[PDB]
Amino acid sequence: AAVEDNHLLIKAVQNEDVDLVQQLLEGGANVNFQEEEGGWTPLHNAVQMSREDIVELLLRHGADPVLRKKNGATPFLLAAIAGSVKLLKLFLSKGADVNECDFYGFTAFMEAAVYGKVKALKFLYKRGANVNLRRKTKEDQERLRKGGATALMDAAEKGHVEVLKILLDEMGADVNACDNMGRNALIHALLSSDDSDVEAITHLLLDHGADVNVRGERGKTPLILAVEKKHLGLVQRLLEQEHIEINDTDSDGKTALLLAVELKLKKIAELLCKRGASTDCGDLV
Ligand SMILES: Nc1ncnc2c1ncn2[C@@H]1O[C@H](COP(=O)(O)O[C@@H]2[C@H](O)[C@@H](COP(=O)(O)O[C@@H]3[C@H](O)[C@@H](COP(=O)(O)O)O[C@H]3n3cnc4c(N)ncnc43)O[C@H]2n2cnc3c(N)ncnc32)[C@@H](O)[C@H]1O
Repeated sequence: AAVEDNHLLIKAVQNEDVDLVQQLLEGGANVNFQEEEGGWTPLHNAVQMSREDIVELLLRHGADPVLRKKNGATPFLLAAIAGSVKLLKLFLSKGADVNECDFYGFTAFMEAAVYGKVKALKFLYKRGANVNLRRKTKEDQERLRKGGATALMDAAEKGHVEVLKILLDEMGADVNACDNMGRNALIHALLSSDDSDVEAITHLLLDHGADVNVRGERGKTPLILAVEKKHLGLVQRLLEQEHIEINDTDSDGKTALLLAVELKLKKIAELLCKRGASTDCGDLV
């Protein structure tokens, strides 16, 4: 009976039924009940839905403002995902630390970057967020070379151009930080799954001196990734960089040129061939 009312409390929050939430709480429901799959509380749900009135109701009934769910996220971190400056401010007044993180290393600032929440990003910055923190994760994950990413890498990966610009021009983000795998923001940008913003992002990173001689998982370089995405403009800008190594091979033994030929990218292939050792570059495809 007690357990079903606790589940009803969570659903009432999710359905934004204030009167029912009040009734269940006054009836003795556990304001800090955690559901079994993810450890979510009433308060986590209220923050996720950006409902400041429900948040305040739960806090007045004794909700623990810093109680974490199973991934280690606090209400404060969920407020960053929601982009709610008012809730970020509230949890900072109740014991949150601006640089706190979940169990995979995500801070509020990183989450604002991931979710493109510019107002929250700016608020957090002015509250002392460390812009260049690298994700500290679980020992088992760190041993698999996971972890170490920054908010800039998240902005690059998710294609949030305005966030990226703010990070680089206003907040002192380090363009050439690398995660535990050796990937920088440039690699993460070229790995992204949305073809919408990759060109703009890559150009911005290169403007700020992003290092082109870096490797992702299976030996992939920025140049190889750009060839795989068939983007002539990006290959052109990458080749304008001074220290770029055109002859690097990925784990399959392929260079950018060999891949360009296989994908039948005539202009890219000729460009790459001309930069290399070969004398016969116009007739490859
Ligand atoms: N109201 C509710 N809303 C949502 N889910 C709910 C709700 N009520 C109950 N549930 C139940 O809870 C379960 C767990 O959901 P959770 O969000 O609490 O925990 C997720 C996962 O379990 C847990 C571990 O996931 P994973 O093993 O796939 O691990 C992901 C990745 O491999 C790892 C490291 O990332 P990286 O450093 O390599 O980039 O962190 C996770 N991750 C990726 N992006 C993240 C992000 N932006 N923020 C935080 N974590 C992120 O992380 C949460 N998570 C995953 N992707 C996320 C993302 N994009 N944004 C925010 N959180 C994310 C859910 O499965 C669900 O059944």
